[PDB]
Amino acid sequence: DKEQKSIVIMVHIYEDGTEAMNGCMICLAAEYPAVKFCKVKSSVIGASSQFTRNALPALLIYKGGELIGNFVRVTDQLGDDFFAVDLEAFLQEFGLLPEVLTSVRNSASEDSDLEID
Amino acid sequence: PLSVFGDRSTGETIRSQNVMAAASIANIVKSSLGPVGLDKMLVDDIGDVTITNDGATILKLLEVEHPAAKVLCELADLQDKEVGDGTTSVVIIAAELLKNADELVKQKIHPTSVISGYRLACKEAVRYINENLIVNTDELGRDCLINAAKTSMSSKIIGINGDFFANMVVDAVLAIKYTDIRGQPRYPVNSVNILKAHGRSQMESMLISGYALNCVVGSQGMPKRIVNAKIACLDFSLQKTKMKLGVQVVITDPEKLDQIRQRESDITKERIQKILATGANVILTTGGIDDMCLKYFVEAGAMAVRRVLKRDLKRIAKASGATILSTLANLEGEETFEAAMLGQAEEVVQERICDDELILIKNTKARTSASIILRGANDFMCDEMERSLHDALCVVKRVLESKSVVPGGGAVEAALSIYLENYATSMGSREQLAIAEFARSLLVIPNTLAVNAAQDSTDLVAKLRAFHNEAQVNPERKNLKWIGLDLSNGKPRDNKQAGVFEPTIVKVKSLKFATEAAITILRIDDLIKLHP
Amino acid sequence: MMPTPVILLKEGTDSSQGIPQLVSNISACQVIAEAVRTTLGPRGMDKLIVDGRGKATISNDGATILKLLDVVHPAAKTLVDIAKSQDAEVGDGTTSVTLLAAEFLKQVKPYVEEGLHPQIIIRAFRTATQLAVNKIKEIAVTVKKADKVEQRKLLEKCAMTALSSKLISQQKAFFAKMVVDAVMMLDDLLQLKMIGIKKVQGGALEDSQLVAGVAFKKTFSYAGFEMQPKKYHNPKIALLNVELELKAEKDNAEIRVHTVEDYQAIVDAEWNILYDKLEKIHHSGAKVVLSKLPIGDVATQYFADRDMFCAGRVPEEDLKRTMMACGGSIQTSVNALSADVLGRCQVFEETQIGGERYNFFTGCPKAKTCTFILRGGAEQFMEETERSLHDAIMIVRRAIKNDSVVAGGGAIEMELSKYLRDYSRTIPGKQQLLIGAYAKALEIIPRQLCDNAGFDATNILNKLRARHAQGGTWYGVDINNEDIADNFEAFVWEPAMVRINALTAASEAACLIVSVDETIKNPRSTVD
Amino acid sequence: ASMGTLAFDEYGRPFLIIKDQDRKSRLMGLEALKSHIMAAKAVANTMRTSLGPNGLDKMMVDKDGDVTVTNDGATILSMMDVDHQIAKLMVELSKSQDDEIGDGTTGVVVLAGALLEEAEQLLDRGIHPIRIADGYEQAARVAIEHLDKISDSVL
Amino acid sequence: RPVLVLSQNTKRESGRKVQSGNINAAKTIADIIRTCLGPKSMMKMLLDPMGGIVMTNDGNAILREIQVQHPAAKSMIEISRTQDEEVGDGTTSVIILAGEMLSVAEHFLEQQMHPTVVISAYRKALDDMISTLKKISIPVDISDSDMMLNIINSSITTKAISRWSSLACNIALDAVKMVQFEENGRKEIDIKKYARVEKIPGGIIEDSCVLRGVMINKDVTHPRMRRYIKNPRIVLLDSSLEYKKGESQTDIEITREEDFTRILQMEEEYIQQLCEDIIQLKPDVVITEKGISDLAQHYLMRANITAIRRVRKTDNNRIARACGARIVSRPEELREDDVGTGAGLLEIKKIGDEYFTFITDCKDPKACTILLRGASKEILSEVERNLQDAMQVCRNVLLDPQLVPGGGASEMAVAHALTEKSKAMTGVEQWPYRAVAQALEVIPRTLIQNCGASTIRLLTSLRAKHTQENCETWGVNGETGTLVDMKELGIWEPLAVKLQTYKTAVETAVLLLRIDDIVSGHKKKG
Amino acid sequence: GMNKMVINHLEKLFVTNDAATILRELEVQHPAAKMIVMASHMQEQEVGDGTNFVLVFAGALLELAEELLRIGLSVSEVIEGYEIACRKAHEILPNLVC
Ligand SMILES: Nc1ncnc2c1ncn2[C@@H]1O[C@H](COP(=O)(O)OP(=O)(O)O)[C@@H](O)[C@H]1O
Ligand SMILES: Nc1ncnc2c1ncn2[C@@H]1O[C@H](COP(=O)(O)OP(=O)(O)O)[C@@H](O)[C@H]1O
Ligand SMILES: Nc1ncnc2c1ncn2[C@@H]1O[C@H](COP(=O)(O)OP(=O)(O)O)[C@@H](O)[C@H]1O
Ligand SMILES: [Mg+2]
Ligand SMILES: [Mg+2]
Ligand SMILES: [Mg+2]
Ligand SMILES: [Mg+2]
Ligand SMILES: [Mg+2]
Repeated sequence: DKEQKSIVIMVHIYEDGTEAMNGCMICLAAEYPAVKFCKVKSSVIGASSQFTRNALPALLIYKGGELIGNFVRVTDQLGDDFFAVDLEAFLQEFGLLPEVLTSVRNSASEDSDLEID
Repeated sequence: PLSVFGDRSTGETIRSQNVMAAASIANIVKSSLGPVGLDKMLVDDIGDVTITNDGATILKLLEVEHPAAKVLCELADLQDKEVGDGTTSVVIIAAELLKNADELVKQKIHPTSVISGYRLACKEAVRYINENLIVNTDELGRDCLINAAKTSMSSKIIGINGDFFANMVVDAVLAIKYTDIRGQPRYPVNSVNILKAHGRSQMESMLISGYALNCVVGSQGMPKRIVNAKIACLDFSLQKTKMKLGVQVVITDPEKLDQIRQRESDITKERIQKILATGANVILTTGGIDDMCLKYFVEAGAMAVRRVLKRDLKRIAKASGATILSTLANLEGEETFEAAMLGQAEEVVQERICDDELILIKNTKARTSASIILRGANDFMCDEMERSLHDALCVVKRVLESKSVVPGGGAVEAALSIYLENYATSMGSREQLAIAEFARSLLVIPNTLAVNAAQDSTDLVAKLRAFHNEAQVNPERKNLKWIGLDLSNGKPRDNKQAGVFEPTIVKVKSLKFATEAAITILRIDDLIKLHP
Repeated sequence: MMPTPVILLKEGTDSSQGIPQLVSNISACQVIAEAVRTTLGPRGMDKLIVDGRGKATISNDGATILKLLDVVHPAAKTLVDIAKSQDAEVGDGTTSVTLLAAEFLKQVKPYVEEGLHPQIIIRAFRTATQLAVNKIKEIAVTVKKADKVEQRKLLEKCAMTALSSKLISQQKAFFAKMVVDAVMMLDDLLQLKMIGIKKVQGGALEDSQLVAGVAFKKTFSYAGFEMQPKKYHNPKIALLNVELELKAEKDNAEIRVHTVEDYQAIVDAEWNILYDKLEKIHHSGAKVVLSKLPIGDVATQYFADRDMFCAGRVPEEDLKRTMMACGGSIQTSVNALSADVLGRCQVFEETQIGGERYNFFTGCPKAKTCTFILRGGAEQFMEETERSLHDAIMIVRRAIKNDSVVAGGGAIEMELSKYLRDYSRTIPGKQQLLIGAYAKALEIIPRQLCDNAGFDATNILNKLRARHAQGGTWYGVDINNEDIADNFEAFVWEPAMVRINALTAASEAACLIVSVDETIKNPRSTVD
Repeated sequence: ASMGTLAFDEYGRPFLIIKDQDRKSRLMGLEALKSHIMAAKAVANTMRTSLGPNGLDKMMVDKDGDVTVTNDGATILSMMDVDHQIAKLMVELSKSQDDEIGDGTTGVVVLAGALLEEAEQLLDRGIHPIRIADGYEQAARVAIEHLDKISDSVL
Repeated sequence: RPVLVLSQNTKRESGRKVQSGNINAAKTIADIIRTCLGPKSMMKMLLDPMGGIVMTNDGNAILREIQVQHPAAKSMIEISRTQDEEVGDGTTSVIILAGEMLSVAEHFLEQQMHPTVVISAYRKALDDMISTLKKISIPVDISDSDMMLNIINSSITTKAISRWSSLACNIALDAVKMVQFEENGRKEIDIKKYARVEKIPGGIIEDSCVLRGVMINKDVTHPRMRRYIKNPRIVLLDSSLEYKKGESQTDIEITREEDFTRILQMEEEYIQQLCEDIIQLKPDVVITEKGISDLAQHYLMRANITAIRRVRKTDNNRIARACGARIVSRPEELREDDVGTGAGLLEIKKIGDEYFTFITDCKDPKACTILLRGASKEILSEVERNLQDAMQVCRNVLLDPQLVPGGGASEMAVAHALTEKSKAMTGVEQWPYRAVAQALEVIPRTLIQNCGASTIRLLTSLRAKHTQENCETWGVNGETGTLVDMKELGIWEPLAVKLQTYKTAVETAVLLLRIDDIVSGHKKKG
Repeated sequence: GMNKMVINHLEKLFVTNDAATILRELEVQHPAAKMIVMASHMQEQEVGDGTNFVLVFAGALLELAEELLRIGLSVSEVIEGYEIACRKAHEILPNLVC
């Protein structure tokens, strides 16, 4: 319900190759800081048994409260051990994912500076 | 009978809940008061770690549900915004005042009488502070500022290194000093750009006699050091020209497309030529710079920095004498760039700081500016140093603006408690209890300091009260008004002589804000909580 | 703190240590004291508690209210325990002890929060309690004349003071006189089981009566009982523990016969055994027969034929009271029913009381027991009346043991607080604050009285303090006159031992609560 | 005005005092008095229609479906399935009147309801309920003495 | 329906438990990499969450792959990262030192001493530590290449690359020296940007070398391009060599028959004009970061010019430094100075099943490529990490020529000096001062433990030896477990590394001592 | 010493500063702590007082043994030294009788 409608937010439904896709998702998060990758268990949501038994890999993408992408059971069309770059290319082919380094930090009344006598 | 879709609390229940919430908020931060106080660690739900001693930051980061706790948190935030120091003392005093007022109410004293007594006590405390406990800083000199900074940086990660950090703070504040109309010396803090970078120890923190940018040159071909810098500050991007929404290119004769495309970039090229023709060496812009313009700057042997922060650019322009130009348009409908809009600096260098680089505009002319580069062991340490440094800068600004300071270490609190408990006998019949409770509540600060120091709080506060009572009764013992608490040895000590000062505005604002918050909470005797 | 794969204590163990847990314990004690706070004084109000089964208990007694509260807090249980102790040893003051202990803890809470060592507070409490008990014993008023009329008046005044806070306070003089009369007839030990208390539904409070003898409900009369006379003018009572009905001679007995003549002889022998027991009872001279064991229909008809009253299955305590009133002896064998083992009363009669039949044994001149017959509109009404009369009876018994009285209404506590403050003004100063806090906490009871009565507590407290400071020992709170008055002259009297026990128990509870620094809760086993 | 008092301490530590304190309810002082007076008023107003020669009957149905038509106040209140404690007190009062006298089991309920209804408006004006009870007792004594005075004997 | 002040998922703990937990977390973090210090250290295998394998013994590399929940462990990880970034060495040493100081601090906190006293004692101790380290330092002659090689050897003798010490030392020294730059009175090294390490699996590690130039994994655009040019004149570009749309919307309207063909022919002619502008400088190699059109390739081959397209910006900057060229975005503004002359040979050759572009004969180049050839990718990654450590140490020595004895000799010397200083304190903070001074003995202690010798006897002998007059350079032989004068063993460390390690450890201890309360569970509240 | 509020698995109150009772009413799960507890109980059975002394001495000995193991001593050496020191202390103790 929260957060801006102009930021693409995707969620993952999992149960305990989930580990490889989680690693790829972590790599994408490190590569796309503006995105807010997150995951949640199906049992927490309490989805249907068919989804639990035959739809374990879920790639759910939300954009402004509506489903712009509902990739479910991505085993067949993506694989089992493909790397993060493959997932990035697959997701960017559909135009869904968005298109220097400081020392550590710079950020910290409105009187900036005035030398006027 | 009410048929209101929600829960209702009335009478002693809601008052007790409000007081419990305020006391819980107080107890959250009571352990970070005074030099013997200790910091806290705040961990988010995503693992982010924050280590701080500042009360306002702790209360902002926490999640608060009860409305009275929200009131106290916003009270701390307001105290930080308006003063910058004492954000914990105000919360503690407000909670103690609320607790004592609630006890009075439970004693069947009407809350209006308690509120009137609190108002009278606050007014008399402010008057007594302004008339007896202030120390003029004219005859103390720079040592007063040094001691105030050291006192403000006690109980912080930079406490022991105060001998050096206070010098840094005082130098920066005096460097950013300016005078305004009607001859008021104004010190615009937040003009000191605080830069953080982990690595070498705290003692290697550098105070820049100029300005520091957290950004590097756009291209690797440009020189990274210019001696006689002619800084040009711009507020427009330097890239390929593109027509606006209302302008469209329609080609009917194909022979003109090449000329159109050439002019498209030649416009920016000629703008850069006009800018460079005046002798500019350093070019700073808030917008971006593409490749060809970067090459244009490279060939001329001049710096070019993109995506400069607007506030940083404004500070650089003010310090160096340059003026920000959002466009190259004069008053006769032409494109031009005179040398008068060029700032000057003694040196501009891209220094390396712990595997990272930043630009140091050193020794700007026509105005003195300062910046601080903080070096710490890790990111959390640097953040805490930045917070403590900001608190010290605010304290020094308050001391320089208003030239009155008061002794620290609970001396003001004890003197106020004695004076108020003596004064309460003079006016009213039911308000005297309220003023006595105000005086008792004012004693929470030295008690908390002694508790944090793991000393005998009862005996120490008794000795302090005896000293201040002797000072107030004997008219030849006025020298005892400065008797504060020496937390290191756990004994009373002349804090004014020992160099423990703080701005009078801190105490005045803390008292006023705490009294108003306690009054606001005290009026509540009924709660309706509608279900969502 | 680290997970530490192998852990020291059992998983789920909860531990709380330091100043915060002591502060929480004090707060819990205050919460407990608040639950019985408004039940103190003539203007006190009752509390209604409903259990899981739906039964409702209405009571003004502090001990009963605390018992019905299902406290689980380890520190809060101390207040309930000391209330039970006060009820057991004294019988009155159960509301005062909890308030005193909670006020002690509240007064010492600020000193605890600032790091004061608990041992200093404990020592100060011990010293203050010793001084207060000595002062109470010194200033308590006693009369060494042993005059019957004035001693009776003292008992009645103590009973009225102990009764002037309950729903029977409107008839407090009537019930006080009844209670004193009942207690004076107990012989040497003043056993509570010697004062029967019967509750009969219906009727006003003034209809309740005290029986100079014994009275109990009718117990499942058999057929032919209504043919017996129900009034005697000088009966002799046969107190028996005998089963008077046809039955097997023994549980393991077996009869083996091989002749019809022997069969008839056996049945006639059984009938002759029963008739011989009944004949012995009849020629014993008794007209009223009572037995613990059932009396059969055959025996009932036999006694009806001889114009006697019989009652089987009488409760053991009722037969004990009847024996102690009429002056007989309970007999398990009827072979030797001599004259001295037969009870005797002037008048026996069965009368209807509010839809129930009761047997009355009046006119006993040397009775050592009593019987309260209480009337009311609801069972909880009789229950609360019985509780109030129990409080009054305990107070009267204690006054009988020692007639040392102090004025009530908070006057004694004003005197104690003034004395303790005067003492605390003459000590170094570390104990001075704690003893002054003790003296200030001693003011809770009159302040609570004023709050319950709707007074202005501060003004009455100031007036009482000023009156006690400049002279005057028995000046306390006067509820009716909206002011203060000399309570000793107002006959607001209290046995000194009541306040002595109250102070001792409150001090012990406060010291025990303060002395605890850590709380450990092992996980529950067999939760079911 | 319910669920007891919930604090959970000012240090964040658990604060449990009474077992199942979160599942219990509590009413304090004047609100409890108002609720009890309202319950008694409802019971008395239900009973008052069956008073007098023109009083109408109540048709009571038990838990097994057996239905009883009656005018006796004690019989009606005995079979009534109430859960409010004050209603149970009123039922017990009617039963007590039946046991002691056998008649007037309906008059007691109506009289008590009227007394509590008047006590409500006395309480609204700031009078301690103990004072109301004392005044009621004094007036009851006066009324009883007057009844004795104006009584008449029969053969 | 519960009433709360804070959130129902906010947990707070405070008191002795928080301090004990933080110190235990630091101790456990130190124990993780305790055995990975010294010449006789052992490898560790780390399973990356993305399926990779990290096999190393570097402290920062090991700690960086560990995910921890206790925030004190996070602070320790940040400390290791800071030490690695600042100087590039001493991560394990600083972690172990922080753990030891925090253990001593826990010992003192078990008594009734407030943490502020311990912090003040620690800061005074750190000041004395810095003074002693500066005192016992020795100068280094920059021009002496043998001494630099010895320093780099002492730096890398504790890593897996120690089997080839001379080769790695020469590679690191040559790379650091040639990447060294000076312009406008400003001296810089910039190991991060230039001196790229390119690893190609296969071959032998003895064939690894540092090139006098740059090497990229690129091929000529067209097969007819020359793959071997003797003295090329490289011209670098930043823009594409193909027709591209303008920024403004530029819709056309064609009504004549020949306008379409005219537009296509003008595209042809624009590409030809750009190629002619490039050719006018007469270069031999053209390098650009973006695409090159086929027509551009044809026009460049007509002038016998080799063109490579789609190179990374960092690689192009490296080439510009190596061959002395300037990257130009607009071909019409090319100048003779921009043409890169100074590369002595350019050659495209096949390595394995790939083409690599070599510019490997530049005279006075300011950038270099380190070509690593090894058994596999993990071995090459470890070799690259070791080379990074060597180059960081070389840069530190070049910036600051101060040198300090290693093998625990400096630790024992500083400990003895501080212990002697503490004899005149006569205060309450003398005990933490002396204890944190003696905490420095963990480094010789862990060196001996890793060596496998008797820890107690060796430490006692070393402590007795350091009590003499001229014994500040007496360490422990980490490979033989014997006491040896370290001015003859040759193991020396830069003063900057030791200073950074000491400062970072002391401030980590101070920061973790400043803490007594922990709250967690609240949302970040953005 | 302060009293301790102890609640066992049967929710029975216990206020005491007696070490043996506190140990008995704590669900101790770590077996080494179990040995320490049973040594304390043996001390209580044999004498009747000094259980807290037993726990304090055992804890101090174990922490100092941990320190000795850290500095480089072996377990056997620490055990031998503790036994020798205990024998020396037992020899000394009769001379301290006042
Ligand atoms: N060196 C000192 N000696 C005694 N008291 C001090 C000293 N330094 C500060 N104090 C006192 O400690 C109190 C707490 O300050 P602190 O809590 O650090 O500021 P804030 O409330 O802004 O966090 C101040 O009121 C000050 O008077
Ligand atoms: N007539 C009276 N006037 C004033 N106070 C009274 C009077 N009668 C009793 N009290 C006070 O009421 C208190 C007893 O209240 P009660 O609840 O009946 O017993 P407990 O002692 O258990 O609270 C005594 O402390 C006494 O001072
Ligand atoms: N040949 C040697 N003999 C003894 N000690 C050595 C030898 N070589 C290096 N050392 C010591 O070992 C330490 C290097 O350990 P290392 O594994 O590099 O830790 P880090 O990676 O944290 O620097 C240095 O402090 C040095 O004094
Ligand atoms: Mg401050
Ligand atoms: Mg009583
Ligand atoms: Mg009738
Ligand atoms: Mg190393
Ligand atoms: Mg003992």
